[PDB]
Amino acid sequence: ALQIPFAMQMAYRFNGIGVTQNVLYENQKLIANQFNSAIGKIQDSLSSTA
Amino acid sequence: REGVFVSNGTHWFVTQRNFYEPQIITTDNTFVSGNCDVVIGIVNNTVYDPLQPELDS
Ligand SMILES: *[C@@H]1O[C@H](CO)[C@@H](O)[C@H](O)[C@H]1NC(C)=O
Ligand SMILES: *[C@@H]1O[C@H](CO)[C@@H](O)[C@H](O)[C@H]1NC(C)=O
Ligand SMILES: *[C@@H]1O[C@H](CO)[C@@H](O)[C@H](O)[C@H]1NC(C)=O
Repeated sequence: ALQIPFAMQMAYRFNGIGVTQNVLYENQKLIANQFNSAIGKIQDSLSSTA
Repeated sequence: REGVFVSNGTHWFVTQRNFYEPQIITTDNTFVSGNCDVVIGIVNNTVYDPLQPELDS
């Protein structure tokens, strides 16, 4: 396991789908808020229904 | 462009991601996007421009 900062790991994972690294770093707060919100939807979905 | 930025503690370099081969940071090794203020954790450094020695002629 080689440590790497999580924002830089996500910039590699963006660069792997053909979206340039600067698109993450310029939008990092928005990308983090969309992710944090999307796990909130998973928790609420599993909490809501069997 | 194709690497990651790295420092040995005194100097800044760009390396390929899977093997430590450090290189000088240049306008060929890197691409611009926008002003400094948008990015969390950006650092000040020189970026070398390979045309400047030619303009020094
Ligand atoms: C960092 O790299 C430069 C260039 O090779 C070298 O002059 C400097 O001494 C290095 N610093 C350390 C802490 O090794
Ligand atoms: C790295 O972590 C420290 C400790 O939490 C923090 O002060 C610093 O702002 C972080 N670096 C960046 C790039 O924000
Ligand atoms: C980077 O350089 C600018 C302009 O000289 C300065 O305002 C800023 O505080 C510097 N940033 C750091 C982290 O030293």
